[PDB]
Amino acid sequence: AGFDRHITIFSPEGRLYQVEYAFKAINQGGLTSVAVRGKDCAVIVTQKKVPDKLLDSSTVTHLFKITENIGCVMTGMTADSRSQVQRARYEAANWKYKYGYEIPVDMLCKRIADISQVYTQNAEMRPLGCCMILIGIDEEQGPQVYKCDPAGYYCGFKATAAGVKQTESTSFLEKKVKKKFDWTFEQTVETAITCLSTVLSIDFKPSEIEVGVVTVENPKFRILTEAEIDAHLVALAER
Amino acid sequence: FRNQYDNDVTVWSPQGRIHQIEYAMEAVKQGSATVGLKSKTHAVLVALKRAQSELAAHQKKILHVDNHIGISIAGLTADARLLCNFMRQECLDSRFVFDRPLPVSRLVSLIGSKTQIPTQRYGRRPYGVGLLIAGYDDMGPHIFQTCPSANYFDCRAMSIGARSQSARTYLERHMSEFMECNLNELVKHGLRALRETLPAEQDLTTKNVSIGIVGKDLEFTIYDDDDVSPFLEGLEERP
Amino acid sequence: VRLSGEARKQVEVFRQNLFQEAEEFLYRFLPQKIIYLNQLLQEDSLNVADLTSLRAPLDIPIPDPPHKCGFLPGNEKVLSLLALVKPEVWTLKEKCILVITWIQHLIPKIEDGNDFGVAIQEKVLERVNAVKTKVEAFQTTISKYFSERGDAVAKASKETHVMDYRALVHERDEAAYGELRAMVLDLRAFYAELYHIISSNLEKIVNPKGEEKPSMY
Amino acid sequence: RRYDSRTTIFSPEGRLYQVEYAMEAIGHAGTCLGILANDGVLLAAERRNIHKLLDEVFFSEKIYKLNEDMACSVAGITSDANVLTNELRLIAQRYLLQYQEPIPCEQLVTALCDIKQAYTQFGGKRPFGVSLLYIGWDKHYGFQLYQSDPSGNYGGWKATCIGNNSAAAVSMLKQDYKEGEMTLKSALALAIKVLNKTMDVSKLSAEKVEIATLTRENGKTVIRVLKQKEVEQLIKKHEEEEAKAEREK
Amino acid sequence: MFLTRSEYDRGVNTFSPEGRLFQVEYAIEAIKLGSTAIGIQTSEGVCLAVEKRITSPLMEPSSIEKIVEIDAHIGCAMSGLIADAKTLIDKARVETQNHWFTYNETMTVESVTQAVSNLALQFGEEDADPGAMSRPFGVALLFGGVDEKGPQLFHMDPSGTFVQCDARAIGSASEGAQSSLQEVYHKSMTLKEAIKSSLIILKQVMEEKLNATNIELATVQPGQNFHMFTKEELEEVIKDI
Amino acid sequence: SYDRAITVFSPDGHLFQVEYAQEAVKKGSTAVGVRGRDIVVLGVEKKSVAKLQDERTVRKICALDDNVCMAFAGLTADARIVINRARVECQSHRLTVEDPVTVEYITRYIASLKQRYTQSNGRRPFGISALIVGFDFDGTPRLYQTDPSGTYHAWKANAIGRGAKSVREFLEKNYTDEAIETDDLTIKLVIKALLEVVQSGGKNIELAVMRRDQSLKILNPEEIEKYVAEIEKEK
Amino acid sequence: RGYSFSLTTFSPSGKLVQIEYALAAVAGGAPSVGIKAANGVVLATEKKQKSILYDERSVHKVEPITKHIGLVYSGMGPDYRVLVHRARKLAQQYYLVYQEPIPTAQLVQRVASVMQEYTQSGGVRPFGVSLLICGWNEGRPYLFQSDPSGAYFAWKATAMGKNYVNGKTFLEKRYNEDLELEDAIHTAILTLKESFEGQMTEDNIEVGICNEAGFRRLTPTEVKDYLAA
Amino acid sequence: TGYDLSASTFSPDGRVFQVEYAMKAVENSSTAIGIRCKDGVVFGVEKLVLSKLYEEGSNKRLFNVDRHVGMAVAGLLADARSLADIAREEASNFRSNFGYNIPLKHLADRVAMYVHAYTLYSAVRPFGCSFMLGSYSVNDGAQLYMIDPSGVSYGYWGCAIGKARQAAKTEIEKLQMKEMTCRDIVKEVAKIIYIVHDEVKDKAFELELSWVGELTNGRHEIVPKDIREEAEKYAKESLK
Repeated sequence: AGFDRHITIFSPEGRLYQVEYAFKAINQGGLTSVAVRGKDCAVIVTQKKVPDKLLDSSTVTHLFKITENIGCVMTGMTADSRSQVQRARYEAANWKYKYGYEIPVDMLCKRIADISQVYTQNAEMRPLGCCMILIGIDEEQGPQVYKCDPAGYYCGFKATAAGVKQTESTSFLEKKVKKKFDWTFEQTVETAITCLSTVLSIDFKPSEIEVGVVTVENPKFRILTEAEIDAHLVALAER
Repeated sequence: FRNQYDNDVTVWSPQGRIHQIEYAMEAVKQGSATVGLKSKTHAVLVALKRAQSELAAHQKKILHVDNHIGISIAGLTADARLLCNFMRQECLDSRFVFDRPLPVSRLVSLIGSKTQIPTQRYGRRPYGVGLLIAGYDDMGPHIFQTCPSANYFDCRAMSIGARSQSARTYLERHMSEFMECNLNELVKHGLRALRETLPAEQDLTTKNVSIGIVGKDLEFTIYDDDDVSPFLEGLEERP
Repeated sequence: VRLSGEARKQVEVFRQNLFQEAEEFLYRFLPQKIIYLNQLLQEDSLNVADLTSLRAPLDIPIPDPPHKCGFLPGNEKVLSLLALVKPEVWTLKEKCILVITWIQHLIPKIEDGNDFGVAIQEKVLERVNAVKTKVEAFQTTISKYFSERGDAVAKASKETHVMDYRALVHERDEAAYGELRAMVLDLRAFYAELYHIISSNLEKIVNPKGEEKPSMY
Repeated sequence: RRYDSRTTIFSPEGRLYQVEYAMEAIGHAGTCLGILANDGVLLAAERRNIHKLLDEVFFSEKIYKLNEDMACSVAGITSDANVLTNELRLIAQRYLLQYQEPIPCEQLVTALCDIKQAYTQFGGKRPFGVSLLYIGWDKHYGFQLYQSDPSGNYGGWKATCIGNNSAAAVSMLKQDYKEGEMTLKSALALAIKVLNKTMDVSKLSAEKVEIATLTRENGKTVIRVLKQKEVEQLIKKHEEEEAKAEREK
Repeated sequence: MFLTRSEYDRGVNTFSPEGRLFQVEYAIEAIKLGSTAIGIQTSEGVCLAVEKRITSPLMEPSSIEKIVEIDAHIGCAMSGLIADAKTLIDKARVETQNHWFTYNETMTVESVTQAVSNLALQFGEEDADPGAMSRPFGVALLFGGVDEKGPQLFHMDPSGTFVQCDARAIGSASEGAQSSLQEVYHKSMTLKEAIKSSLIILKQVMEEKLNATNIELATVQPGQNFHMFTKEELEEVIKDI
Repeated sequence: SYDRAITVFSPDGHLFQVEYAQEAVKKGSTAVGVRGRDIVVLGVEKKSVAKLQDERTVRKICALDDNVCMAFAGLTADARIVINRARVECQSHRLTVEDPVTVEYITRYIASLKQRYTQSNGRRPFGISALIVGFDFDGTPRLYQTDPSGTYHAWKANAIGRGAKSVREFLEKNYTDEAIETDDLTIKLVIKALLEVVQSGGKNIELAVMRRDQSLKILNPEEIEKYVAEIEKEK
Repeated sequence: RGYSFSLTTFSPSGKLVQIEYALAAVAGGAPSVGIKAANGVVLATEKKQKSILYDERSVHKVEPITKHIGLVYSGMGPDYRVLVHRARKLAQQYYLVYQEPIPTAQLVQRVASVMQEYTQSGGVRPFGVSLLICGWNEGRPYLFQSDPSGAYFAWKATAMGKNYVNGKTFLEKRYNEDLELEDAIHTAILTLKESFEGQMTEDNIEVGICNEAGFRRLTPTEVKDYLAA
Repeated sequence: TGYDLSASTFSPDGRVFQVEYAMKAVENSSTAIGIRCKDGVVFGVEKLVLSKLYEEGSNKRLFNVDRHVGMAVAGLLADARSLADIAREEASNFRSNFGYNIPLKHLADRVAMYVHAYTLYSAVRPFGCSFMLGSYSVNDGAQLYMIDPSGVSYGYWGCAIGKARQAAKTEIEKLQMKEMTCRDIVKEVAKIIYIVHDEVKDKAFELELSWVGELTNGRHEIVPKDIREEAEKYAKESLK
């Protein structure tokens, strides 16, 4: 063949197989992340797996804060994830400097995604093998959830997942939105945790998951403590 | 087959070995042998020169970088000349700026950085030359070797070039006495050491030997064909 | 290597004889043979339409359900056509050998580049070796015909009750006639293909490396 | 093995095969034609795009005006054609800015051909897969027709065709063209004849061709595109003449 | 049993296994295509000679310039690519004149040879300048000049390595011409003897019979400047042989 | 193997792409040059009119300056570029040193340009060889030749392009001090040499002369017809 | 062979085959339809979503370059956005220079020049997207197509994407120049109705129109009203 | 399969194999370990003595990248020295601009991003070094970080790199570093290195140790030789 092995060249069917391989690179990590939106809150959950006891559990995280009121969860290569996180923080601060107001979540996602496009069009560099999911509150639009992928697609979502169990998780979430009644903050967090736990079969403990939330009442992105996570987990088991 | 993974420096091998760097390290073996050894008060460089023909003069194997530093080369004369120019300019810059002789350790660190840059990037080849750097500074006499790989060592004594293992074993078995030697004893030891490398038919001569001495009171001086006769006369014979 | 004047003379004599014979062959002998084989296949004998004309009597006494076989001749038609064909196939093999040797002597000193001319020489050599193998196949099958037919008639005489051997003898004759007409067609085609390829690529064949360069060296 | 790549390697026997492969491309293109006459010069082209749902919004799909005093028709890749025409217009206007006179036709052709040669010689860029005809009037040499190729080589022609069936067009023009005797009307009739011969369509639609003429009237060049009624009249006249020639036999 | 894979010879900046860097070696093979040149160093001076290898009679003999003048004190003889030879000769000339400008003195033959050698080294492309030929210089030079140390003959090769040589031969018949040099040469020989011996060796190696047209000869002596033997002087010596 | 890049040397040290460009020169139309005592004549064959083409656009012989002219055999576009570059260099040299260019200077410049294109990959050699003619300040006739490799050589007389071998053999036979004695004899010599390799005599040769202190003159077709008639009659 | 992989290499028979492959990439893109009515021009495309989870308001396949120009695409989504940003920037540069809204023909020329600019360099790939650029200028409608090749054409009506040939045949059967846009939007949704392989709804399609007023994306309620027929 | 030739490439199954091949580089290296305790961080390296000729205190794998931080490396020593120069430049720039000693987490992030730059581009290979960084500041506390060739960075209570990583990691795991103090941790580091050293394959080693902590007033420094000798004697005694 040879139509793979370079991002620039098109297949005879015009598919650009290299970026599709970058999509597989996300699943190679073996972790899953889920994001679900609510009427007044947006949450991100992801597996936290510590391979060795010696590792400091505090340092390992896939949840990062792009700015005070935006948070992200990265899935894929850890290094590419950290690099994209840094680029996102730079883009947000530069937006604030130039335009005088906090970057919208959609525009941040668009900037990061079009950067991913310049990666998937120029020859020498490779697409970053990571996926981003951004959550924030916009005053006009309420909560928001968005996802960047290695291709440059940046579509917004009511709820999403990324990682190895993405298809199972989106099947689960699709059923839940179809039986739409609402999602308050507690139900939002419960839906996220139930989705992740059901698709993985994990039956989590508080250490195994890390959750981050935004709410219209408290717009700042915060990563909940193990105690708060256990509080939500116990509520799930009780009912 | 594994002809692949050998084409360029920028390709890692499936067992974590950059084969072009090793192929460059083979280059030092091609050149005529060199030996360097030090005492508490002196550092010595001695070399075996080669000639294209009887009519041709023997090549220059010892080069003076500064009063306090000089080098001897094994491997490509081109890379040797280039690196010697770089070292000379660095020492001149140190004397101009700080009005002090450059530390020999710092100079070999600079050589290591400059040599390392080719290995990692596509383009320029690794410097396929091995140098023995000998100098006196305030800390004391010093001898270093630099490989075509940018790694460098500090040595009590060392020999580089073709058939240098014989000189290395002679030096190792005789090393203890070197530290307290006179300069005449030390140069004689080094001459015997390089005599080990020669073919059995060949013997040391005024022509094919060059000696380089530096010390507390002695600036780097290369004793040429006529001037090596005082040092050579002491040596007895082949065993 | 040191060469005597006599040695140089002998080698130059072989070389000049080969070159002039190749020129004469391709320019004169090939057209003549092309038309000769063309008219030969146009001949009525090669264009026999009813194959039962070709089949010849085998006087094997059919066994009555409950004495000896007379001399069983070879098929006159097939053996006459073979007498015509055999000179042509052997002649073609000889001429292909000559062409091979001519091109090989024209192959120049081995060299790193400007090897496109020698590549052309190698390609035409590939073609001439191919036709050489083909004519060798013709040469072996002509003998296979006689051996097979003799075995067949011996079997038919030995086992009179089997009529399939008699049908086989007739079939061998018919297949032989078909093979022979295809053979003369192929011989003419090989002569023509040799002419075409050699004439088309003669410049690079005779002078592969080409005219002398300006000599930047 | 392969000496046809990178457009910078002379193959053995010294041939640049990338430019030859590019010259192969123009043959696929819609036929374009140019004829030189005593009173004027014309460009005629076959609008290869004959899709039903296409709009003739532009001045012309194939014919471009480069300057007040000249025009061009293009056969080859349309994108490279657009680039080359933009470069041509800039070159002409640069000459007008510098010397305050109209660009000579040969000079403009030579400049663009220098660009096209340059793209052949340097490694990264491909040769321009375009061949285009230039028509213009200049004070030095009057009416002129020029042809160019991907190689960057140009020549002056009394009449020539580029594109599909260019060999048939040139064969027809060779017999028909009368040196020193053409007028714009006769050249238009010849253009219709050779286009009808080359084009596969039995009847030239008069929407499947675009004809433009360059003439000097009142000391100023005019480049005009014959309108659909005019070319309809031309094909009607040619059909009548050819039928009458048929009727006599 | 033949192993001909090479697969590393192509492309400079590739160390082959055993670290041999074969492009430079092939460039060193390239000078054997060139016409044979010969140099002998003596106390009375250094002489340079070369076979012109005239292709056709119509070509002007003077135009072939395989021995040239870097300056009055130094001359060069070259074998290999004429074009990159011209480049290196230009570098030598400009460096000599730069030295005169800056220090009001004449360069030594060793310093001039080092100057051109530095340019030859740049095939490695360590410098970022675009205007340096990627290929090694396919030429070998013989630098002969009288300096503060007296007559000196330096040899330069495509690698950029350089050495003094009492007598050297470059070009096609350098193998065998060097053996003849080794047997004939003795340090005491005068320039007349050196001229005669070098012309003997050139006559031996040259395919065509030696004539004033097909050789170029030069000498630089301590008192004199670089001098080329004219047609008449060449006639006298080739008659004397 | 070793013929795909200009930079790479071959085993035995042959650079083959430049050889291929020198081969490309052989494809081109023939050109011939001869040095008369007071004339330099430059003759070039003409491929064909094609009967719908204007001859003025195609001219192999060109004047770099008042005192120098060239003819080429090889890629026509490359020849045009090289001619323009040499012309601007001629005027620039006059600008710089207030003197007219010497023939050896301009052939050196053209050779240096061709050499510059050979040395570096990413650029292909100019597929041309040229015959440069001029009169120097002393008034001596000069003829030089250049090739894609970048070497230049003076020639008493030479040819380039297709049939160069045959015509130069003829010229090696014919050329002598006697032939150069007359300007008409020089013109007739070059015409006979081109007649050695050309389909037809008058139609297919374009010829030009430079005199001691006159500009280039392309001989009229009638003059060429008269000269070939004189040549034809003598036989 | 080697012609397949390189973008600056003419294949034998003179084909730049990587560009043909980019056009094949366009053909795989979702259906898009453009019909130029007398008083307007309608751009329509399917916005079929993988799941209900997708929020339709987040992204649009039909985008305005200017007040009076808008465009739609079939092909690669990221490439579409690169060039839509570049098109908006080019139009604003035109407005700065000339203080007039850019003509549709000029804008399509400029974006096609950009697309051609990308094809020449080997280090880059062609844009794997084609566009239908519609506009209303000088009291006239316009519709244009710009391909990955860098070429542009003017269509009365056309279709891109999956089943573009069949859609074009359906259009040429159904197309009348006298159509008003009220009818033309119906014809466009029918042209897409040929090729959905699903039950079209207000969400599953995105459609926009241009007229003397300017370009606009008619809302989900509007397209529901038009779909009701 | 041409997927493994370059780092720009992806495998069809989503793996960048050049980076993994570079990760295999460090395993060739002799082991090095760093342990973090309450007082500070201790580093140790098993520096194999290739020849008697080589001077002691040469081929140092423990570098000081700033006064308050030290670096221990495994993998290619050339790449490691270059990475140390990069880290020193980053620390100096941080001091010059922001006016105080660089936080270790930030320094690890910056050098990790510099490393991660190389995995992306085709022109340049990934680094062949994996290195540990450690510092103590009264504000931040004891911090130990490890950077792989990929540019992944994490904080480790205990860490090992090189050939004997796994065995060293289990030995470190059975230690309870959090409660312990540095002057004991040096002894246990010596014990672990002596355990993991293979006498048959590796002829001899010279233990190279360093620490940073409150006992230094927050300066990374080489161990005093008396403490080195005490720890080495303890390690030899425990080895049995």
